[PDB]
This record gives sequence, structure tokens and C-alpha cells, in this order.
Amino acid sequence: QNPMRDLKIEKLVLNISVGESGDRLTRASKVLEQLSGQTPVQSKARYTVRTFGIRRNEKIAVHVTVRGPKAEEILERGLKVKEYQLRDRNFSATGNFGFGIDEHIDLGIKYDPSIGIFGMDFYVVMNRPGARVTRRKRCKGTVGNSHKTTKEDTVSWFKQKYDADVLDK
Amino acid sequence: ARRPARCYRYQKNKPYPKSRYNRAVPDSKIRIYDLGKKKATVDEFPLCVHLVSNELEQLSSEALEAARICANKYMTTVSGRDAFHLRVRVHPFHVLRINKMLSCAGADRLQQGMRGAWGKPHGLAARVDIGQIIFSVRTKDSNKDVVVEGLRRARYKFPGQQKIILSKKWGFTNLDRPEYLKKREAGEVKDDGAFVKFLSKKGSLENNIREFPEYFAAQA
Amino acid sequence: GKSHGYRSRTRYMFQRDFRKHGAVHLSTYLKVYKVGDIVDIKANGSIQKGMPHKFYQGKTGVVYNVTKSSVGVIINKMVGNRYLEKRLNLRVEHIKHSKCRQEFLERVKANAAKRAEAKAQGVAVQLKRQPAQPRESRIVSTEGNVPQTLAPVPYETFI
Amino acid sequence: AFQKDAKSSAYSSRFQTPFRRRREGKTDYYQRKRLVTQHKAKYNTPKYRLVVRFTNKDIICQIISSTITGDVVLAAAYSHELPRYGITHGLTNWAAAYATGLLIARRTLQKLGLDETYKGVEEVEGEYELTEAVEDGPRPFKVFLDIGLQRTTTGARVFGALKGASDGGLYVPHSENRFPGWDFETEEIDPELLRSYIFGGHVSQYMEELADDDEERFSELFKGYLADDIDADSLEDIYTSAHEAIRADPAFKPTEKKFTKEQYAAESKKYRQTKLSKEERAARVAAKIAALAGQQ
RNA sequence: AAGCUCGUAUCAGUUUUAUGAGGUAAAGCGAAUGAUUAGAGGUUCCGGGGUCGAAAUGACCUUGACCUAUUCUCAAACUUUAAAUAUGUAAGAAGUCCUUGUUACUUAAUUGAACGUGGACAUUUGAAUGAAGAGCUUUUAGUGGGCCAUUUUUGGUAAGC
RNA sequence: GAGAACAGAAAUCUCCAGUAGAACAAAAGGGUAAAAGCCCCCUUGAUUUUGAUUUUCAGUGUGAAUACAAACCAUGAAAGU
RNA sequence: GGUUGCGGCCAUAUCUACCAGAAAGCACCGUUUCCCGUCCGAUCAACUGUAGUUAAGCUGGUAAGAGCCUGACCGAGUAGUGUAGUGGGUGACCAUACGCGAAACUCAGGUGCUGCAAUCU
Repeated sequence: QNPMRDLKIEKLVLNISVGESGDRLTRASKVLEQLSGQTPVQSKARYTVRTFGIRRNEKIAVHVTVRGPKAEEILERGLKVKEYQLRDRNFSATGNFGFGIDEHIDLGIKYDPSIGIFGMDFYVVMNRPGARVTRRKRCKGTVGNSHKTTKEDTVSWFKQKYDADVLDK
Repeated sequence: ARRPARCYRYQKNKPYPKSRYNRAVPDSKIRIYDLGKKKATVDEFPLCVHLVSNELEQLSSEALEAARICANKYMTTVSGRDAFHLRVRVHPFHVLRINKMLSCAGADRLQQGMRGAWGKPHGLAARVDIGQIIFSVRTKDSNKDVVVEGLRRARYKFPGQQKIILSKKWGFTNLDRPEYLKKREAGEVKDDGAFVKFLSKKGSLENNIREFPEYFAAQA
Repeated sequence: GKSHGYRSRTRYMFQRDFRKHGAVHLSTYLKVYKVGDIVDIKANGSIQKGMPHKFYQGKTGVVYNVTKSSVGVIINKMVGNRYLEKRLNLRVEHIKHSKCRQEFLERVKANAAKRAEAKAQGVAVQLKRQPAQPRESRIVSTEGNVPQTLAPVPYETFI
Repeated sequence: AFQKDAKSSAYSSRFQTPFRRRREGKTDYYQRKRLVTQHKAKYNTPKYRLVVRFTNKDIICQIISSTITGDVVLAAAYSHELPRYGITHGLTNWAAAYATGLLIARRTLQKLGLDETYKGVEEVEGEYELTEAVEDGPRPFKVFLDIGLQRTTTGARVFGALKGASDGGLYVPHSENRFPGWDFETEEIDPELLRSYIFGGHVSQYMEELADDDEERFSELFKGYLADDIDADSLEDIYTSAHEAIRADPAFKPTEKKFTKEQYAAESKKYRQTKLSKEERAARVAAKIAALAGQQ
């Protein structure tokens, strides 16, 4: 029973939570921009904390969403940073996962002091076909519990391909 | 200084509790309601006597605390702590008011007659109907005289008429004595803390059979 | 110190029927209102335009006008020792027909048909209504229903 | 498969369910009120809506008025009945939409008695023109577009079917800024391009572009055209003749019903489950208590 | 007080029938919101404290918060529900039925809407009871400090307040 | 709630559940979910003309509000507002 | 009888969890030249019904299921209430007469019906 119960990446979300705006933020944006080929999008802080120097609507951070073979491309070159090794967690209860990296140069980008060094959060978000049902306008249904993604199925997929293990729990 | 209870005996005013509107009230003098052997199964204390009001009046938290102390002390003197479960089935929620018109001399320090006579809180009181139960005890059947005596001794510390009535029905609960017995025989009962849970014929058989295997199990 | 605004004392009135909030149903708008039709007034808090004042809640009037979105209702209002003719521009969400005169017109049709049938067959319909009359004589049989004797019960507490 | 949400008994008690078409996700009652409600001083005049819906494989254009017991259909045209006029592939595209609108217009006017007058545009060049009125005679049949939930956008097929209806003769008030060929800067229309969209110029342009760029995609796509001997030079003539025959005879010859209502009902009720009985529920309960008590 | 137009016209501090409106009394909170007594079973890497411990989302212990199902008790400014009394409308001649004119309004349309012609149904003509006449107008006096009782009810300990 | 470098009880991202437990300038109350809330686009009907109506009420005034007409505009695919 | 479109009344229709579905339809599904829209052809827009599957959505069934609906000499003619008395009672409050009359609890059953059109071994 696996005709269309095949698990595939909905998308990959690349995030950098730079803590301020100006040079650091726009440079992080450039990093994402030439990493993805897609014009990234800048998010703003949703309230004020004052321990960190962030407040409302200050253009705090950057992210971008990628899909398809470019998504799994960026994913494998970024997973090779973690050496095909995750934890028992890093995997959501719903069937997604993610991992953080430092020194993004590990994904093939020169130092280039006109950019500088940034970390990243990668989040892989998964699905089985028939997710239009939950996103389309007309007749927006749910997905049945058979066809809902799950942590176990997602881990089994990520294991049986990618040559990846779950060291460190 | 705490003017008498004849001044607040009768349900003259509407109920007036601690709210966002009326705030800044004094605490109750009765704060404990369950005492004796509270961590006791229903099967241990088959008796009950109730102290029932026979008047539509309102009682004070002070009187409730006093009656509580008196009754507990008598019960504990004779029968012991592990012998009874005194529950106070009434709660002082109605707030009482004072205008507080001064007491030295109203010639120049006038206090303004009845201008602005709305009062501030004085204390707390329970509004008690006729037939409304007060002071359940639930002992064993052989502590009957003691419980009657203790409730009758508490009875002096309230206004109005109160009656001490015997009960069937395992008196924490409803469900008369033989019916409780036949259900406990059939296995329709579980001992949850201080009060039981009863079988229903409504929920899923999953839950009913994991929670009540003895009922239709054919081994006993 | 007092407050006597338009929607004063209207809290529970213009509440909205538990589990009947929002999304007015469209038979309300498809219902047709001709001049002379009797209509009951029952405001809807969800439609803030064209509302009645709280006086006219549950009052039943007659239509004098018909407009785009509304109808004009006539009411007779007590002011002292008299009644006064009040005209209300109210939207149709606050308005419903009257099953009273509906039933009256049914009885009209039946009275006409009955009078016709009688003019054919047999005169003296007696087509008015009469109140509930006292019931006639009858015979109440035992034959299996013997009278069961009841006694007053003694006092018991069961508490 | 999940529990911690656990809709409680109180929640389920005081939950107000939406209307059924809303729960189904098929209707906007906001739009429906705004669109169905009539000026109450007309007292009886139906407000007719041209309901244009797009499934996969079919376009569904209906002329509907509203009533309490339920809406009533004056006329209804589909795309799947175009093969008797000469369209057999791409019968859910912009051009089939135009032709379906043309057909509902002509069919409606036929049965309504207003076909000799308000004959509509038979010189289709994309020039934006509504159906002006004829003095010394009736007015045209006014009918309002019901889209539903698909997004108002410039280049779309609800608008194709509208343009077809208006050309076919119906009065359908609309603006020209959602027909394709409308420029975001200069507020004017490109009716030559629009005529191309009517006559498949974009589909034909794509067939040419594949057939001289990529041939495997052209082989799997459009193979109905290859098999029916059609190529990308006479799609205009196809839709032209389809328009002409739609204008010739729109009178809705239906199917032949092929094992009629009773035979269908039998073959359905065979596989449609009976529900259950109360005694049967009691018996299954008895069986569960006996098995999960005695255990053989 | 003067009358005026009429003489069963139309009416009514009343019931019944039909149809509505209401959110008080009651009740309810193992239903929402707030208040509230008691234990019982789960629960954290994500509470505190101590133990076996160089560390381990490593092992154990008490209690608090949480959750689950129970549980005693409440609300003038809470409520799913929901009275009695009080309340609106109607109970046909200015009515119902059929055919058919006007319109500059409306309709896709002599389709609708309004007012109508013409014809048909009358004395159990469309519940009850009563109707010491019904309807209409003008003008003008005194008054514009109130008090009591039953019942509902606020303030106040209460008051011949 | 579960997940993701620095990231921690709270910073940004993703999914889940979520009948409103939020917000709607300002009291409180009502009302509102492909919304009356949040975001975006276009705008000035917050215009003109003078009348009928509802509340307060003497059935006066003011204040506010309602529903139309004759115009002119905005909006949108349009119904409509 | 099923399905689609458009609906009416708006839970007997909602929710949790399992199981089935022939035909047709719906659906997922395939690609991005053109209109169109996004950080992302995911949503939206368009093009093919071609390459594929009922996996989901969808419909129906199941559950001593939760919820909701109806009924009940079920509680209960109880609570409450209109009217009455030179009635009882220190009072608080109560009974009685002529009347109207609930909610919770309990039990039983039930779990969408239906209009217009089009189509389906």
C-alpha cells in the first residue's frame, strides 16, 4: 500500500534571526539570496523585549522558502554539514524536522568579507500528495489519519534514504 | 464592634458577593469545611445524620466556625478523629454592610445623617433555605448517639430552628442503603477518594470494561 | 446620573439566540412584503441599520410603504390617554409576516367553500366558531378497568 | 491518531455549526446575500445569476433564480456537450468557456422568445461592447455573474464565459479590465490579443513553440490533436464553426438514459449499505460483553 | 359647561381562539463566565527542595502548579433552559372570488405594484359577554406640598424613616 | 503543543489544534469569522437639494439616528455598498 | 439509488476513532509559452485530461462513543406564581381554597431531510 502514500518535501525554510537591521541584515539577505536564487523576505519583530535590543516593526530577521529539486539540493549540501546525522528529536510530532548550522561557508560559499559569517536554521517540512485539500480555497478539507504525516514515517523515510542515522539520541 | 447577628439574621437584601464590583471584603472566619476522617471510603461510614435548617434566614461565618469547633471537639473527645467525616454543606458568600455612623457625639462631627448611607463590608454570611442541609457527619452506625449529641451541641451556636434527621443513603451521597448494597454486590462501584464512581450503561464498553471488570465478569 | 439612550435596557433583548449567531439566512430576504401585510417586529442585533427602538419589539403592525431594502410599518402607540400613529422605516431582517392573519385567510377560504357546499346540499351551515362547550353525558365502563383505591400517604423524610 | 486536542463535551455542546454549504466549502453567503436579494419594491422579480463554475474536465454555466424551497434553473449549458458543435479537446479552456457562455445565452434566449432580436455579435473581434437596447421592443435579459470562490483575476475563464454570454446576446454588466489584453499602466484593452485568446492563439502558440522546441512533451500533451489529425493552424476555424453551429441550434438535445433510473437505482442499492437495527446494536453489545467477560 | 353630526354607527380597564414578543421568579453550573470545599489517578527535558551521584533530557523521594474524571457550595450587575402575572396583532363589507382597464413606476416581456370598472357570495356576515347611546369640537376653572394599606422592591441595625 | 544555530520562560521560522477563549480609538454592554478583525489596492457619499420618519417628547426645540427621492461621485467583474 | 452544480431549513447535518466504495461525477494528480500572482507555478493564474491513484478529500456504515434532536402519568402537578381569607405563627415564614405551571435528573428512540437542473453498471 504505497501508490500515493509517498512522502515528499513540501518545502525547505531557511531562516537567519539576525537581531537588528542595517548592514548585518542586508548581508544575511544576500547570503540567502544567492544560496536560494529566490528573493528572500524580511520579517519584523512582533513585540519588544529590551534585553536584546529589538522592538516592534524593526526589520529583525530574514528567511526564504524553497521547493523541489533545488530544495533537496540545498538540503543535502546542508545536511552534509551535520554529516548525515541528526537526533531522535529534531523531528516534529507531525512529521517535519530541521537542524541548525554555523559558518555557512560549509555549503560552498567563499568567506568573501563583503558578506561575513552567518548561521542558519534549516527546516524541512514534509507531506504526502493530496495537501492541496488543506490549502485550496474551495472545499478546504482535512487530511485523514492514515494520510497524515507522522514522526515515525518521516524518520523511516529519512533513514531509508539519505544514508542518515540518529546518533546522539 | 461586630454588631449582633439579629441585625443580619433575615434575608432582607439580595445576595451580594465578592465581585469585581464589590471587592475589598474581609475574609471568612470559617475556612475549613471538611474535617474528621475525610480520606475514607464510602463503605466505612454507612450512617449519616444531617443538621437541617427549618427557617429561611442567613447564618454567619462566625457561627459556622463556632459550631464546627464545638462539634469536632465533642466528636474527637468521645469517638476519635478516625471515626467521623464532618462536612459543612453551606458557604458564607453574602457580604454584610455597615453605615458606621460615628459614636462619640454628632453635633459638629455630623456624619451627614443618611446622606451617602451605602455601607461598606462588615462580614460574610450564608443564606439558608428551609430544608437546607448543614453539617453532615457520616460515621459508622454505632456512633449514632455521639453524632446526634455533637450536632445538637453545635445547634446552640446558630439562630433559629435546626433539626437532626437520620438518613439512609450512605450520607455523603444519594442512593439509599439497600441500593448501594446491591450495586456494591454487582460490582457497579469504584472507590475514588472519599466518594465513589458508579457504572453507567451509556459509555463505550472499552472504558466500562477496563473500569468495571467485576460487573459482568462471570468468575464471581 | 441617569442614562436613557436609544439602546438602553436592550442587553438581553438584542442578544442573538444561543447557537444562532451570525450568517442571516436568505429566506429572510426572499420573503415578499406587500402594502397592507401584517408584520411582527423582532429586531436582530447583527444588523445595526434599520432597527426599531426597543418599544416596537414584539409589536405587530401593518405595512404602509415598500422600499429597496426596507419596509414602512405603522404602529399604534399609547401616549397618555390615546393612541398615536407611528411610522417605522425598518429593514426586513427585523420583520416577519403574521401567521395569525395567515390562518384567518385559511378560515376565510374554508367558510366560502362551506357556504357553497351548503347552498348546494343543505342550508344553515352554522359557520361561526363557538367556544369549547361543556361535554355531554357518557358511560364509563369497568370491563377490565376496576377502580383502584388510593389513600393519602404518611409523612417521610428520605433525606 | 491524536488525542490531546480532545474536543470536550462542553465545547461540542456550545459549538455552533456553520451552514452546510459553508462546511462543504462551496458557498460564500456574503456574496449570495449581496447578489440574490432583490429590491423589495419589485416584489416578485427574480434576479437571475449566471453561475459559472469550473471543475476539472468540465465548465458549468447555469442561469439560476432563487426561491425559498430552493434555487430554480432557467437554463444550463455545459462544456461536455460541445462535441456536437465541434470541440473535442481542451473543453475546459478559455475558448470553450467563451463558447459555453455563447451557448447558454443563445439557448436561454431561444426558449425565452428573444432570439430574433438581440442576436448578438457574430463579428467577434474582441471589441468591448455590452448589449445595447432595442427601442420599439423589449429590453435584453439581464443576468449577473456568479463566480463563487475563484479569484477575480485578469486573464480568467469566468470572464471568458461572460464575454461569450454578452456576445451571445445576454445583458451582463461588466467592465473590461479582467479580459486578457488589459495593461496595468495604460487603461485600455488589446482586442486583437483577446480575439486570439478566444480562438486559442495562446494554445496554438504553445503547440507551435513545443513542436519546434521540445517534442516529447508535445507528444504526450496534445496527442488528441495528433490522433484527430488536428494541428495548430485551424483551431481558429474549429472554434469559428463551433460558434456558428451554437448560434444555429442551441436547443439542448440530451442523452438517451441507457438503463434508466430504476436500473441505476438497483445497481446502486446493491452496494449501498443498509444502516443497522436497534436489536442488532443490542445483539452486538451482548456479544462484546460476553466475549470480553467470559473469554470462551 | 356649551353643545354639534348621527342613531347600531362604531365600541370595551373583560374572556376565548389563533399567532407573536419578553429573560423576572424558579432552576443550573459533573454546561460557558466569575466564586468555591475535598480528596483520587496521570503528568514534564519545561518548578522548588533532598537522596544514590565527578557528569549523564542518568535512578529514587516530598510538596507545589497542570491535566483527567469525580465532589460540597454560590452569583443584583453569570447563564444553556425558563414560567405565572402583565403585553402586541387578528377574529372579514374599507371583506373573499373571477374577468378586465390606467401608469410617466417596475419588469426580458400588457410580467408585476397601486388604484379601479364589471360581475358573484348577506342576514347564524364569519368567536364570547356587555353596550344607562356612538363619534366630534370649542372654551374655561381648580390642581401641579400628598398620605395610608396589601403585594413586589432599594437604602438603612431599624424607624409612625 | 511539538520541532529548528547562537536562542535562554520570553526574539524569528515551520506544522498542529484552536466557536473566538482575540481585536474592532476611548466606559460598559450588544454585535461580528472566506468577518465588522489583520494586510493590501483604489478612494473622498465626512458632497449637494430640501422633505418624511424614530428617540428624548408637549408628541415642541436641540442632539443623534433611520428609510427613500432628485443629482453627482467612489468602489468593484458585477450584484450591490 | 449514487454523483455534480446551484440551493432551502442550518448539528437527526457537528466531533473522536476504525471500515468500505462497482459505474459515472467530484477529486488528487501532470507541465509553466501566454493572461496572472507569489520569497516560493505551494495558494492563485493558465495549459493538458495527457502520465498516474482512490492514497487522501468526498459519500456511506460502524461505536452499550461525546454532542445535538424528539417524546415521556420520568421527576412533577414538585419548585415558582395570579387570586382569597378578622387563616396559623412572637416573628421568620407556612398551610389551605379557585387557578396557571417549569428546569435539572431519569428513561426511550433517532443521527439530516429536501427543491431545481444535469449525468451514471
